[PDB]
Parts: sequence; C-alpha cells; structure tokens
Amino acid sequence: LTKEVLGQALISAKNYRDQLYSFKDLFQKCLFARKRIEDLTHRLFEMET
Amino acid sequence: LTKEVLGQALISAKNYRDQLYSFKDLFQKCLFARKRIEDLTHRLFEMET
Amino acid sequence: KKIENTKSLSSEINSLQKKWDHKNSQYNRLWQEREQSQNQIRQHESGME
Repeated sequence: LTKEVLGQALISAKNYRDQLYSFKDLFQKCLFARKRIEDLTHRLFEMET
Repeated sequence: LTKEVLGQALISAKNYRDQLYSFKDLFQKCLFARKRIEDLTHRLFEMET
Repeated sequence: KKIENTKSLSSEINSLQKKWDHKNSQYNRLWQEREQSQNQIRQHESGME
C-alpha cells in the first residue's frame, strides 16, 4: 500500500475498464455474426431438404 | 479553481463518460437493427418468389 | 388407372398446400420481425436524442 504501486494500480484499473468496454463491443459483434451463421445454416438445411 | 467547482466538474465529466458509453451502445444497436432490417427485407422478397 | 393418377395428384396437391401454408406463415413471422426491428430503431433514436 505505497504511493507508486497504488498509482500504477489505479492506472491499471482504468485501462481495465476501457478494455472491458471494447471487449463488450467485440462480443456483441460476435453475437450478431453467430446468429447470422445460425440462420444461414438453417436455410442451408432447408435447401438441402 | 475551487475545490467544490473542480470536484463538480470532475464528477460531471465522469457522468458524461457514462452517458457517452450508453450513447455509443445505442448507436451499435441501431447499426445492427438496420442491417437486420435489410436482411429481412431481401429474405422476404425471396420468400415471395 | 385414371383413379390411381388422380390419387397421386391429390397427394401431391396436399403436400404442396402444406408447404405453401408453412412458407406463408414463416413469411408473415419474418415481416413482423422486420417491423419490430424498425420500431426498435425508432425507440433507440429517441433514446439517443
């Protein structure tokens, strides 16, 4: 619990929060693309039938 | 540059950051809604055929 | 022989009717989904305002 270590930890937590928001954005893009693939595979199954 | 004035300004900046993040989230929602509407439109046309 | 031909045609017609009804139901569902997406866009735009 020293000045330099806690300052560095505070910066680390700030960067953590920003990275978390970016990761959330990527995750939502992945969600949409996964559902796209789901619908496309469903259609492909229908067309194979 | 008083303690109260700068503290209020800093808190306002943090809340602005939160609101901006929410705004960007809604923008992403709108983007994917537009894309899915396009998808559904062309799918419905094909279905009519 | 003619009755057999008619029987086969009747079965084919029943299957085709079933297929067309199913496709129409799916088309209706998809159009409803698209309208829901458009309403989502409007709601999101109000929120961003």
